[PDB]
Formats: sequence, C-alpha cells, structure tokens
Amino acid sequence: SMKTLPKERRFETFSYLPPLSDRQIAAQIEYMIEQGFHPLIEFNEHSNPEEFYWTMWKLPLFDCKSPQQVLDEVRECRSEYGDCYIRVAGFDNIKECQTVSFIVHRPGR
Amino acid sequence: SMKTLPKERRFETFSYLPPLSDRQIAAQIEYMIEQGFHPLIEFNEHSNPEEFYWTMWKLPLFDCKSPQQVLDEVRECRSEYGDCYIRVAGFDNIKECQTVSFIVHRPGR
Amino acid sequence: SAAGYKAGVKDYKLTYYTPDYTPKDTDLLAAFRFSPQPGVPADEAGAAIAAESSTGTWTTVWTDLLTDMDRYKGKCYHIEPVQGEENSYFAFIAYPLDLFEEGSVTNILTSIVGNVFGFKAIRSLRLEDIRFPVALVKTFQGPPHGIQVERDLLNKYGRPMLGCTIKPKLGLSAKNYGRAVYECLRGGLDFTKDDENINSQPFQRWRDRFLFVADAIHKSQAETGEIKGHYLNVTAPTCEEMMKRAEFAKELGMPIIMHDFLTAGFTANTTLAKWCRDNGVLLHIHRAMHAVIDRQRNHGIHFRVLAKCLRLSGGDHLHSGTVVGKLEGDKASTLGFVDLMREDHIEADRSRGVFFTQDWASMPGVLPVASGGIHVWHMPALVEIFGDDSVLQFGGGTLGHPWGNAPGATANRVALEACVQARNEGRDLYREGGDILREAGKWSPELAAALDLWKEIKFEFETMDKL
Amino acid sequence: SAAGYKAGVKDYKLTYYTPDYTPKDTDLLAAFRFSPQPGVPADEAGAAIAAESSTGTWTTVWTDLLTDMDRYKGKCYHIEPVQGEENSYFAFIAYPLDLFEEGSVTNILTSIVGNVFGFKAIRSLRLEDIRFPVALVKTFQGPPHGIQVERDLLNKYGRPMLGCTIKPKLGLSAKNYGRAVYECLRGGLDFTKDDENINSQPFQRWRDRFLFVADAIHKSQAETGEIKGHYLNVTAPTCEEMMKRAEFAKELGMPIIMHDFLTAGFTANTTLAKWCRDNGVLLHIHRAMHAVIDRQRNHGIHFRVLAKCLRLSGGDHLHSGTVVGKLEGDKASTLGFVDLMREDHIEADRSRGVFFTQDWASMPGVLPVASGGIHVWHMPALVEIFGDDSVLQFGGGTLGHPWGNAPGATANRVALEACVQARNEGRDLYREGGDILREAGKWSPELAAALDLWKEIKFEFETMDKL
Amino acid sequence: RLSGGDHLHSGTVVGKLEGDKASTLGFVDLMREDHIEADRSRGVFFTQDWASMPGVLPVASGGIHVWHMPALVEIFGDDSVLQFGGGTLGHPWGNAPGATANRVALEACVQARNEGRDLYREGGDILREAGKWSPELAAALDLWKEIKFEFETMDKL
Ligand SMILES: O=C(COP(=O)(O)O)[C@@H](O)[C@H](O)COP(=O)(O)O
Ligand SMILES: O=C(COP(=O)(O)O)[C@@H](O)[C@H](O)COP(=O)(O)O
Ligand SMILES: O=C(COP(=O)(O)O)[C@@H](O)[C@H](O)COP(=O)(O)O
Repeated sequence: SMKTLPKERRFETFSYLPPLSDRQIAAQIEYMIEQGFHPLIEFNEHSNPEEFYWTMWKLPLFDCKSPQQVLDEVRECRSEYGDCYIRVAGFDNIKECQTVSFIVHRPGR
Repeated sequence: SMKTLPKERRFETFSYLPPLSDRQIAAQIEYMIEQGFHPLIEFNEHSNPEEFYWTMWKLPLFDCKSPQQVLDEVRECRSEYGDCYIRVAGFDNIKECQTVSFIVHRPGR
Repeated sequence: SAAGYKAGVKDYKLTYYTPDYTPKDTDLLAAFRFSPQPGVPADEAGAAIAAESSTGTWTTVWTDLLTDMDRYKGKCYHIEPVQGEENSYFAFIAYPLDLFEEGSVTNILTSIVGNVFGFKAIRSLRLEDIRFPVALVKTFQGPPHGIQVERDLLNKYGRPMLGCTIKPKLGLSAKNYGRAVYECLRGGLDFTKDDENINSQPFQRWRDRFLFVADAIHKSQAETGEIKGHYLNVTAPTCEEMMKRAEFAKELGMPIIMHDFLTAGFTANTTLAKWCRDNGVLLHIHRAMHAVIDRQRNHGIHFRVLAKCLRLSGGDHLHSGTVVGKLEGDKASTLGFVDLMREDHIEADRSRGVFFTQDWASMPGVLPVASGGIHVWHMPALVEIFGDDSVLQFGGGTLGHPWGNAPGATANRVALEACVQARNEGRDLYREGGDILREAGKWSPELAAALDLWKEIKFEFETMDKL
Repeated sequence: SAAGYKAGVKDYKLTYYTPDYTPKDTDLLAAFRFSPQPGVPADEAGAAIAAESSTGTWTTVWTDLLTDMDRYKGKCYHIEPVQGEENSYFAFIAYPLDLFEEGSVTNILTSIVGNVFGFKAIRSLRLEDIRFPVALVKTFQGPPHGIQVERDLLNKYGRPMLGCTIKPKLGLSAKNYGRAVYECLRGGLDFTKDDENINSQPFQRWRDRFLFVADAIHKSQAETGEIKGHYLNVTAPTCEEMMKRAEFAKELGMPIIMHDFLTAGFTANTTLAKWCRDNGVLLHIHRAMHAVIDRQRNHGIHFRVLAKCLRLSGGDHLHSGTVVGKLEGDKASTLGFVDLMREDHIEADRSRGVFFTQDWASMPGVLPVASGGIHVWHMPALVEIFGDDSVLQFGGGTLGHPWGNAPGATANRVALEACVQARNEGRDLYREGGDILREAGKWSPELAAALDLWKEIKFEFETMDKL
Repeated sequence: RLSGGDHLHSGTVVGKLEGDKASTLGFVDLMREDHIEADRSRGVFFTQDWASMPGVLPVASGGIHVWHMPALVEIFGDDSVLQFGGGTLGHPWGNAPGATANRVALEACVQARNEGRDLYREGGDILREAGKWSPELAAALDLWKEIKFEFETMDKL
C-alpha cells in the first residue's frame, strides 16, 4: 500500500511536522529562554538554502525573560513583512552558534 | 524606539537625501561651472552598479557658463528618454576624473 | 653530569621507574593497563614500557652519556593495580614534550605504541588514555572546520543531522547509486554516503560515482529547499590518487568528502585534513578497522585515544558508535569520548573512562556520527544520548523501508523532528519516546510503516569492552 | 533474476552462509577465528561476518534487486570449530575479485576488517590469513626492489646482512648521531638505522641528521672498502613532508630509507614504495604498533596478514621478529610468514599457521629483519632460523659493547662470518654454536669481550600468540 | 606611495588618535598630489615631485562620529575615505541605521558645501536640519553630542 512521496519544499527544522500552533511556537521560545539562548527574528523575501544571510528584525532580544515579548516582535514583523518568510532563531553566545531555528511565517500565498 | 531599516535601491551621491528640487539641482550645476568642471548628461535604461558605461546625451557641455543650458539639455533628454535614468556628471579634465554625479531623473514608475 | 660507562644489562626500574615524579604541564601522559609475565614485577614491567617507548634499550649504551638522559627519558611515575582484577595494573607514564615531532600523530603513536605491546615480559597491554599537553595540541591543525563552522556552512541548526549509507555495500553501478541517493535526499535526509569499502571498483569507478551523485544532490536540493550533501569516499591506494579524488569533488562543488583514517593511515589523513581546510570541503571520518584494535579491554588501544588522535590529525565528523545498534558501544565510555571529541575542557572521570583532564586550547570539536543497525524506534535514545550536535545515520533503516528510499527518509526525519520538539517542550525521551513516535505515526503513514516493520528488532549482547 | 522486495530483518545465514560454495581462483579468501555471543549460532555468526564485510546490512533493502547479489556477496563457505577450544571456530569466507580496488591494500583492509570486529553478536574475532588471488596480486607493484636486486645493488652476497639501531632512542644531536653511525659502520656492520621514533624533534631536526649521517657513511665506506648504508627515517606527519624527506635522502645519494607502515599508514606507504621504485632507493619497513593488533590469539589480525599486505604495498625489508630476543615471536609461525614474505609459492601448512596456499606471481621477496634484544650468543640460532637472506640487527648488542661501537660491530661481524663458515663446512649451528663462538673469540678480543658481557642474558617467557 | 597602496590611514585630527592638523594637511598633499612645494609650516621640508605616480586615498579612521562629519569633509575633501567603526556599530538601533545616519550626514555636508555653506560655521546646523528628516541620524546626533577628543599633541611641528 505504498504511496509515492510528494515533492514539497521544506524549510529546515520542524518543517516536516504539522505547522506549529502558537502554543507550540511559545513552547519553543520558552525552551530558548530556559536554555539561555538569545532570540532573534529574521525575515527574507526568499528561502534559498544557499544564502547565508536573512535580514535582521531590529536587534537580537538579549535581555529577554518573556516568550510573549518575542511573540510580539514576530507579530510586529509579520505586520511589516507579511510578504516575507519570518524565522525565529536562538543564539548561544558561549559556543557562538545558532542553536534554534524555525520558520514562524511563510509569505502570503 | 528603533525602526528596522527599509530595503530601498539607491543611486549613489545625493540619493540618501530627499529628492533635489530644481533649485537644488541648479545649485549643484552652478558648483560645477564655478569649479570649472564640464557638464555631461548620460542616460541608461537600467541602474546596475556593475556597468561602467551609460549612454552619452550629445556631447559634454565644454563651453558652458550657464546652469540653464545644462538644465535645458536635461529637459530635452528627459523628453526623449523619460523611460530612462538620467544623470548629470561633472568632469575634471586636469585630474581626468568625473567629480560630480547624481541622478536627475528616474524612469516613469 | 653524565659520568661513567658501565656495560651490561641493568633493571629498567633503575632508570625508568620514578614514583616521585610529578608531571609537568608540557608532559604527554599515557595510561596503560598491563599484565606482567609471572615473575616479572609490576614496577619493572612499567619501567620496561617507559624505557622502550622513550629512550632506552636492553643493555647499557655509552652514547647515553653524550646526552642528558634525565630530561628525555619516559618516567613511569605511578602504578596501581586494577581493582578486582588479578595481576592487572595501570601504569601512568610521563613523556617530555621534546620527544615528539610537532603536529605528527604518526610519530606520537610510533613512540607510545610502537614496540612495547610485543614485549615478551608482558602478557597483555592496552593503552587507555593519553593526556595531550596544550603546547603539543597547538602544533596541530585539527578539524578542517568543526561543529560550529559546519552548521553555519550548511544552514543546519536546532537538531541532529540525518544521513544514510547506500546499500548494498558493493554491487551498484554509478547511475543506480545516484538514483538511490536522489530518492533518499528528496525524502528529507541531510546526507547520504558511500559505504567505507566503496572506493573505485570494476562495477563502479569513482569518477562515475562522483558525477552521478553530484546530479542527485542538485536535483534533490532544488526540490526540497534544504542544503544536501553526500560524503564521497576519496580513500585511495596512494596519496596522489586520494588527492585526485578529493580534487574532483571540489571541482563538482561537493560540500563534503569521506576518508577511512585507520586503513588509509594518519599520514594520508593529515594530508587530507590540511587540503580540506584550504579548500573548504568538509571531512567525514569513517573509523573502519578500529575494532581490530579497540574491542577487547585487556589488549589494544581504547577508541577514546583514537578519537583524540583524529581530532588532532583532522576530521569534521567521526563515527562514534550507536550504543543501541548492531555494533558494540559501551554507554558510559561513549559519553566519555564524545565529550573528548566535542568539548574544549574535559575533567578526568574514571567512571566515563576519562583517565586524564584534557584541554583542547580552542581546537574545534568533531561531530559524532551514530551509524550501524539503528532505526526509528532508536530515535529518542539517540537524541537523548548524543543531543543536537551529532549526525544520526540510517542505512538499512532508510533503504529497507517498505515503500523505498524517499518514504524511508521522511519516516526518519519526522521521527527525529518529533523527538526534538518533544524534548524542547520538556517531554522525557526515555519515558515517552515510543509514545512520541506513535503520536507522530498517527499523521505520518511512512513513519507508521517503519515503526511497524522494525518494532521487534533489538541488539542486546554482553559488551566485551567493559570499563 | 531478482524478484520480490520483502522489507524486514532476515537471518544472515539465509543469504551469506553457503557451505556448498567452492572458491574460484580469483576469489580472495579469509580465515577468521571467532567466538559467538551465547545464543548466536556459529553459522549465523560466520554469515554476519561475510555479510557486513561484503554487500549486506541489517535489514532487507530493495536496492539489492537492482543488482546481481549472488555475484557480489561474500560467502562463508566453511566453518570448523577450533580443536580443544570451547566456543571457538574458524570461518572461511570467499570474496569476489570485483569487490576490491586494484592495487589498494587500504581498500582490502577496509572491507575485510572494517566493521565486523565490533559486532555485538561476536565476543572476539581474529583474522588469521588471507589468500590473495594472483589476479589481484598483479595489480600491485610490490617491493621497490626485493631480495635479489638489493643484493646486486649493494654487492652483498653469501651471508646475512648486519645492522644496528643507534641508541639512545631519542636525545642525541645530529652530530653525535652521525658519530655513533661512523663508529658502528667502520667496525664492520653493513647498516645503521634511525630508531622508529626518530623523525624530526627539537633535539634533532631531520635534515641535520640526514646531512651528518651521509658524511659518516662516506667516511666509513672509504675506510672499509665495503658498501655502507643507514636507513634514514622519512616517516612524517603528512605525505608532503614524507616526500620532502625522501627527496633529500635521494639528493644525498643515500641508498636506503625507512618507513613505519602502520603508524603512517598504507596509503602513505604505497606512495613511498612507488617513489622508491622510480628513484632507486631501498625501503626498510619498520612494523611499529603491530603488536597492538597481532599479539593476542583471540582478537586482532595475525602478523602474517600484515606481512602479506606489506609485500603488496611495497617494502624491501620488513622486521620479522627475532624469536629469541626481547620481543615475542613464535618460531613455527615465524618460519611461516618468513616464507610468505620471501618465496613465490607457499603451500598451506597449519602447523606453520599458513591457512592458504599463496602464490606471488613473481613478485619480489622482502628481506626479513631480526631486531630486538639480540646479541652475539644468539648468532648461530639467528643464522639457522633465517638463513642468508635476512638482516640481523643489534642495537644494544653493538652500542653496549665494553669498548664502544667499532669493537661492538667487529664482534658481531666476526661472530656472523664464523657461523656462516661453520655452516658452509657442515657444522651444526644448533649443537656447535657456542663452540664456534668460543673458537672465534680465541682470536677476536672484541668478540671475546662481548661473549663475556652477555653470557647470562636470555629472554624466555610464555608466548601469548600460540598457534 | 612608492611601495604601493591605494588607501592609507592618515589619521582623523579630531578623533581618538593623535593627528596634528597642519602636518596632516602636509602629508595628505604628499600622498595625493603630483607636485608639492616645500612649506615648513606644513612640515614639508622638500619640494616633492611624483612624476605622474598615482595618488593614495587618505583614510580618516578612529574615534569619529556624525558630529565630526563637517570637519572631516572640510579637512580632507572628496578624495578621502571616512571610517566609522564604533560610530556605526554603536548606533542605538544597530548597524544599518548606523550606516544610514553616517551616509545621510555625509551627503548633507557635501550638498551644503557644494551650495556654498561654510561647514566650519554651519556644520551642526546642517546636521540638525538633516536630523529633522532622518530619525536614525537624529538618534546618532543625540548619542554622541558630548564626545570630544581634545588633548595636547606630542607631535608638535
Ligand atoms: O555498514 C555500516 C552501517 O550500515 P547500516 O546503517 O545499514 O547499519 C557501517 O558504516 C557502520 O556504521 C560502521 O561502524 P561504526 O559506525 O560503529 O564505526
Ligand atoms: O628498539 C628496537 C630494537 O633495539 P635493540 O636492537 O637495542 O633491541 C626496535 O626497533 C625493535 O627491533 C622493534 O620490534 P620488532 O623488530 O619486533 O618489530
Ligand atoms: O580601531 C581602529 C578604528 O576603530 P573605530 O572606528 O571603532 O575608532 C583603528 O583601525 C584605527 O583607525 C587606526 O589608527 P589610524 O587610522 O590613526 O592609523
């Protein structure tokens, strides 16, 4: 009873899961806060795997002990750039690597 | 109260200033005349930073002691090539470098 | 001063056993587990090891007195008997920094493990650990890239990476090889890979494989929107042939290649690791033949030494075992050498098999690769054991899916992401793993088919390599 | 034809155990000694070994059916239990010629011994022998020169050649090194040599050693009227650095260089053996680290496999052990692999540890080198065991002479020539050896001093590596 | 200039590192022009000819910000590179706003200059005017209003 796998563009981590509810998004941002990672919102007109850089929304949220504060920035960013992909990333400054990364908004249509 | 900087294409010198009034354009052409630079009007269908050459409108205005004469050529060029970028440049023939350069017309829409 | 040549055999323990020695920070320290032959005392056995692995031979030579032997000789500075083992001891031996060629793992191994293992006076010998002093660590390049730079290069964050070894090991043509590669990668795996014994053979010559695989990477990447890679095996008969292969991989713009560091050797591997650094190609290190050396706990070299030697010689990935899979891996000591291959500072901890505190002076970590006999049911354990900074590899666990490669790849990628989400949310992968998997199988039919297929398959045997 | 994909785990013995198989002459045959885990049947254990070392993995993959698996799979075609050992078996496995890259020892090892040694279902595993088919042997260069050509190059006929390792192992400056070399060579030894862990170090950088040693060779040769040589160690961190060193040896007109084939690796060694053939430099192969692998008879690889692998990769000399010296060497199996490294055709003989008949298709032999803890009293035994086509090496047995190096060298050279003359005349070296030595000591005071010094020194321990 | 370079750091005069204005104008001429007359008031001891060897762009870098812009333009003119390290990355809103602030400040000064305004007298006014329509410029002017580097110069002529 085998299906042939559909071709579908993906967006790295969590993009094979059914889309994150806002509660699931907040659970991931809570994890960041607890892990001590700094949230950063980035947006891009495209999702090309080759490109290294998306555009930074404001600055990283360095002083953040509040998932809603992150969620507010995502809402605000999505308002200004609903035509764009928006992605939440966590940054570990001790190992200096981005530890978390998932798309929270794909562009309209 | 930080804003995220908008993405907006620019056109080199003066293109971060609010668009030059015709009085401001003439003030720049006066400067050329005084400095002894020769005005040249160039137009191009595109504004690619990589390309070296735009197309010359007639010849450089070598014998020019009159901002309006330059402004007349720009008007005339804009009539024939309103679909094009038009740029005023000053040329120092002693150092043989273009000393002034600003867009005076972006294409329609 | 050096005074008086007296010809003839003395006891090694006269010169080389120095229980009053306190190791300098520039000393290379080795821990050996040994059993002396009957009537050979432990301290004379330890001193024989220190002697023949540094400066000494079997009689007295006058040439010693031309130099300053106190400053060059190895010093067996401590011996302790193994708790509960009869006639088994640890010898701890210090070696001066001066004894070693800078940046040469080949030379370090030739000294420490060159001859002493075949001493008649010794029944069995096993090197457990080496404390590489920081002054020596700094003469090596190390990983071409290492964990952080690799994740940045590939845009891969927030989870273990997923690979797949193409099967059968041997037999497929270059075209069918790339076929299997495309279907795996399009299904959601980050990497595919040559099996370690795919080099260049009658049924499939290497340049043909590189060419068809490059095409499969471009296609599957264009389709999925994620960076894809395939560890092309450049392991070869000669250096020249190895470089040739590495060079064509670069020409094709392949992000990652593969090398068998033990069967090819440390001299060739160090050449390749340097090349990779200069050419921005990632280096996956396969550990073939390691178990010939590291399996039995009475004789050989423990893998955690080989892992430290490779971090020095250079590799971006290294196979670390699965613990839970078809090949042997003790969990305690595996957590030990994963720390040794990843972290900058690892405290001594004998419960993890870590005999010496190791510092890496900011030398990049090596991504551990869990590969061998693992499938979807193992996923929560693999994530719990290794964490994000790992590559989990499913060969049969992808190509043996009922519906083929792409469904097989989706099953694993879904299983993985589910486990990572559950973990981030605070679920216990240990307790709730099968439930997290069954939940995900509710909405992923290809995952469900894999869970069904491999429900009964466990690998549970007595581990020979006990601490 | 290949018909029907059925996903899931089957028994290895279903596909890979083939007791009806008769090996083709082009098959590579391996003999493994193994102990299965409790509840793992011998034939399933043998088939697991054949599977994971050829084409198979742990579940069924559909990709098998794209190819012809019958013609690629390893075939465990015979199992026998070890006589008198409980739960120990020999598996004999055939591998198709197609599985191997031409002229690559690296690839052969990666396949045969890559992963199977760490199988959880297997307690211990040891590779005893490999029958290299002639069709494969012919894809290798082999020794750069080999026994006959070497003797012709050096004008050395009618006796074992005599060498000496300079001591201390480490610590001497380049000038004192050459000093010790000149005094040894002027005394009547054919060769001196770097110790295996002399590479390039703070106290003595390699180019300095090469330069001063070259001078010592010219002087001692001009004095004695016999060709002299010194195995300069070109073992290095990288291929590039190894070639650089080999190149300067050629520049100096040095007839012989030295390489550690296991700690440097087979890929680097094969590079060097090719170079040596093209540049007419002789290649002495040191076997450092071999005992980490080959000592214990339950797990590892027997040296006679490593010796065959090196004859293929390339070397003109190879250390073979002494039997009688400070390091372990079983006489029966030593005579076995000395034949394997010297002769063109060696019949199977299990009393010598020779599991398979080996043909070498006119590939040159490798001079065995007896080195380690031997002195003048050992000379009749060394000559009887090894015969003319050997190199006998006395490190401490030269530099530990009461009167120094040149008297030490004369003692050994006189002891040797006396034994060879006595042998040619029909004296029994076994019965009359000490008498032949005492007779020669009557007219050789330096020999007498050596006989005096080492009269009491024997190495007599229980050999771990029992057949 | 002889060995070869297209840019060379020339100092700022006004910034965190020492630069005497008189002698700086001297060696900027020496690194830019084809013929420089001897002038001991500028520290130029000898007349130097360069036989048509190309000039080197002077680079003003070190402890400068937007408030320095009219002075930097007046001192160095067009043929220069003005560099703001902390004066870009230390902007309240980050790098891109920091870059816009400097680029707007610069172009404003250049326009004012071309129109005949005195950068010396009117510099702060030109900057305040531009800050009226450039919020990122305004934020930078606010931030660095008080920051001056005014010490006794050791390298007196
Ligand atoms: O055949 C393999 C895996 O295949 P599969 O995924 O089909 O089991 C080998 O590459 C083992 O991973 C090697 O051992 P280590 O990783 O223990 O070195
Ligand atoms: O130190 C050595 C000999 O010194 P000495 O002559 O002073 O005993 C080594 O080179 C051994 O020969 C190596 O072992 P194998 O030859 O058994 O590989
Ligand atoms: O750190 C610097 C500038 O940083 P910032 O822009 O943050 O002040 C240096 O490059 C100085 O410019 C060098 O001196 P000179 O230019 O005087 O040689």
